[PDB]
Amino acid sequence: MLSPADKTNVKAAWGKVGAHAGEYGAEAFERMFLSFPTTKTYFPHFDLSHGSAQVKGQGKKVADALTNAVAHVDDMPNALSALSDLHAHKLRVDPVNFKLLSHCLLVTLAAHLPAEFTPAVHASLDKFLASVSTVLTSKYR
Amino acid sequence: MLSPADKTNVKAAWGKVGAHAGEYGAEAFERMFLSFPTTKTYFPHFDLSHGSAQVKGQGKKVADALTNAVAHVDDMPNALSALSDLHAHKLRVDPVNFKLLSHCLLVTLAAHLPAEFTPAVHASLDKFLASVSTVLTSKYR
Amino acid sequence: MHLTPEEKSAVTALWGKVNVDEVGGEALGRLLVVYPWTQRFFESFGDLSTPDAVMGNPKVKAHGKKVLGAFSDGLAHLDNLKGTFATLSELHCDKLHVDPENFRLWGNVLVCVLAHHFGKEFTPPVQAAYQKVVAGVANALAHKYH
Amino acid sequence: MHLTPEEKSAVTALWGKVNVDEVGGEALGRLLVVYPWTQRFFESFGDLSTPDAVMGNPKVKAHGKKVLGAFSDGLAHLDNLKGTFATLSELHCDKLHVDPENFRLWGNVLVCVLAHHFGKEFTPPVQAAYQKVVAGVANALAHKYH
Ligand code: HEM
Ligand code: HEM
Ligand code: HEM
Ligand code: HEM
Ligand SMILES: [C-]#N
Ligand SMILES: [C-]#N
Ligand SMILES: [C-]#N
Ligand SMILES: [C-]#N
Repeated sequence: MLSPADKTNVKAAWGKVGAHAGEYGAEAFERMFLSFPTTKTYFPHFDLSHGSAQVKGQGKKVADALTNAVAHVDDMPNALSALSDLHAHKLRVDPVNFKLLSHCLLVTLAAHLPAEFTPAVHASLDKFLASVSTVLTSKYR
Repeated sequence: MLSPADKTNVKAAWGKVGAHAGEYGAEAFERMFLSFPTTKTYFPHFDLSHGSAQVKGQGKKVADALTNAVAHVDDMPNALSALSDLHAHKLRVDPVNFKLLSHCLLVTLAAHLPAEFTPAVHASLDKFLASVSTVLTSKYR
Repeated sequence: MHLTPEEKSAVTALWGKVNVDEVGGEALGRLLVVYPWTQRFFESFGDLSTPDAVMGNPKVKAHGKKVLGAFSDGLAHLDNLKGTFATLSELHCDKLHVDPENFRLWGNVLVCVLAHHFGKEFTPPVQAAYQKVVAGVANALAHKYH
Repeated sequence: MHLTPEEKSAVTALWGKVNVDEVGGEALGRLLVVYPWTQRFFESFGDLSTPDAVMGNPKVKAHGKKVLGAFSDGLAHLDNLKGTFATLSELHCDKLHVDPENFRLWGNVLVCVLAHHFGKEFTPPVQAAYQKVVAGVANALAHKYH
């Protein structure tokens, strides 16, 4: 999966995110929650206010696994295996939400990475996000 | 991909289709063309009348590769590799159309296989059709 | 959604021979089995672990009937789909938080069920008219999400 | 589509600082690169083999501008989106045979482009209001497919 040129673009862009990975994830959730209120229901006991430490935490948890995924971009399905069962079998997450989150992630990257978000890099991160989603929804169909 | 129970259901249901595979494919196209006129544009030089030999032919061509796919359900991506490049790189087929065709296929199977189309078998063929689509659109993202 | 009068009457002619009783549960049931994440919304219905369990559930069967009734209401008001389904749209968005995308999946399963049920009577032109009705209904229900 | 007056004016306030000239081609261009099957519809535009080629095409750049103009028309008639886009719906369904699903992908790229362009000014509540506008527009354009 993912061309080598793609891989280079992912590895690089994620470098630029760097220590903002947890920060970027949290902003992606806040964007998602506001844009698609349906998603809030997956975090019933959370404080979803702006600077909630609970949403910050889920960002880092997402940003970290993305980073782990970048780190094993050649064995994602085996690399994300546990996260695939958790979201499909125990969480029963609607596949459409992974598209929603991915899109909100791209929007967030675009707004913080103005020089680095070329059309090319945008295409690479999209295919990367699309691949992660596909692994995490694999257990459905 | 595909549970073993799934595989058993696919292998079996496709047995029941048997010599009607080419017939079933052609009916799926006629259904698709009528239901989603947008799809007609991919066959500009075809006679799309009811009993067109040209549509019959595409059915068998589709039914045969599905059969080949059933035959290599454990190595589809390598089994459908050529068909993946042809539809994505040379044909530039819109991914949504593979969902359209798959659905029309299910409708066709359901109407000809009344005893065999249990909820269970319907779920297995859906995941099977979904997997074929995913391989054939792999070259996009 | 724009059906011809030919399309409206054929849809109507077919739905007359339809027993919502059984078919109502065949559609809900198959929705649960084929798109497993939907089970999440019906967690008080009991066990839906296997096709058997789901196709045996009496709440599944009872709820199905109710849904197809609602659907029959639309078929009787094909020119006012949105106004017909406004309450239900509000309910599915604001109480149940269902993603409107699943309305599409639902329309596809009903169509497979009608095909299974009527066999050779579910001709390609008949499916064409039901595909439109089904998209219309998905759209009316998503209306109050926007 | 239901925007509050707060949402309508913020959308309007932002779009004023928008130069359709450049942004018009950034969106079309990125649509071609990110969702490659769309290139099929624009085969007379020349080469779109690489991002460079596409982001260099002057027909791409010129057509983009025209599209965002059309879009600006909608923003000025947010209560009559469907009537505003009726002709274009007919055109995309009956002449170009574009699947309405791609209208959704388009709305997402414009949103990424506005984010890229305005940076920190594209706040979460601003994105929320543009997401709605964009779905509204996708829907008006798909209207004459039904
Ligand atoms: C690429 C996207 C995603 C990745 C990488 C990801 C990853 C993770 C990880 C690593 C955990 C924690 C596992 C643990 O603590 O044992 C988690 C949990 C969870 N995820 Fe995801 N996630 C993604 C998307 C989503 C989406 C789209 C939703 C729902 C809209 C979602 C909902 C949840 C829930 C409900 C939990 C745990 C609830 C809690 O602990 O309060 N995830 N996710
Ligand atoms: C699971 C779905 C599908 C399978 C297995 C499949 C398979 C095939 C095969 C085996 C060929 C012939 C290769 C050759 O002759 O070299 C072919 C060609 C073609 N396919 Fe598909 N196909 C599928 C779906 C679609 C869809 C959804 C469309 C368009 C709506 C499409 C459009 C075409 C076109 C345009 C051609 C060749 C045109 C011609 O020869 O006149 N295919 N397909
Ligand atoms: C065209 C599609 C649909 C129609 C016409 C429809 C309609 C209805 C109706 C008539 C009710 C009951 C209202 C009441 O008793 O006040 C209902 C409730 C409900 N619907 Fe739907 N529905 C559709 C789709 C869906 C889908 C796809 C899902 C979720 C996967 C869903 C989930 C629910 C839930 C969770 C309930 C309530 C369950 C209960 O109270 O036991 N609906 N629906
Ligand atoms: C909200 C989205 C869109 C809007 C507002 C829009 C609008 C327009 C406008 C204003 C025209 C020109 C009409 C004329 O000159 O008479 C046009 C043409 C066209 N559109 Fe779109 N469009 C949208 C989406 C799309 C998408 C997603 C595709 C296909 C991937 C597409 C493909 C085309 C093609 C092929 C042409 C004509 C090219 C040419 O003549 O050079 N459109 N569009
Ligand atoms: C999941 N976060
Ligand atoms: C392709 N048939
Ligand atoms: C609704 N069931
Ligand atoms: C339209 N482009």
